[PDB]
Parts: sequence; C-alpha cells; structure tokens
Amino acid sequence: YVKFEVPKELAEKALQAVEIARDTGKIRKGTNETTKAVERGQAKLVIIAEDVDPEEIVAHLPPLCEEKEIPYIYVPSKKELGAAAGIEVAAASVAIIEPGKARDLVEEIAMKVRELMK
Repeated sequence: YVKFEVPKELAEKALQAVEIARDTGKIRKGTNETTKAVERGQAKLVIIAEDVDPEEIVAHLPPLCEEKEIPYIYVPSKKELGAAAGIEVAAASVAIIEPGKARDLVEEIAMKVRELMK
C-alpha cells in the first residue's frame, strides 16, 4: 500500500508534526478515527506507517485520501508513529485535525508530498 518513496528527512518531519499537533492541537489515533476524519474532510494530514500487518488494516487509506484529496504521507515505523502520537505502543495511522503550532510544518509536508506524487 506504499505508493511513493518518502525521504527519511520528510518522514522525520511528519513525526515532528504529529508530536507538535499532539501537544498543541488535535490528532486522531488509530485507523477508525483516521478514516472517519478523512471521509469528513477534517484531516489536514494523514500519517500512515509502512509496516502494518495485516496490510488490509490501512490499505484503504491511500486511495481514500486521494479520493478525498487529503494530504497523506508514510513513516517507516508504526512503533515510532505511536510514540509521536503519545502512546507507548504502535499506531497504524494518525490524522492531524488541528496542526496547532505545526501549521506551517504540515503545509511544507503537504507541499513536498504533492511533488512526490508528481
């Protein structure tokens, strides 16, 4: 379900955005609230771990985000995504609803992702 190669640098910035939005804004953890946020257009950025297994758990997110035109990016570790999201365990996906202080960072990420997709 990984549709493009994310530079290590950009992935770290996405984890930074999640950390910041976590402390200063509003984020959703887990595929259920992430999916719902995308469908309702509430998500400003969706972060998806590349190591989810079964894949079916998050496989629907890339196509859904494209269908709804919501920015999305992959991070290599669900463990680190969960950590950035504030939990000690893995998080398959996260949705940033309110960037908080990460408003600009999210926009930079969305812009760079737009290019990766061409």
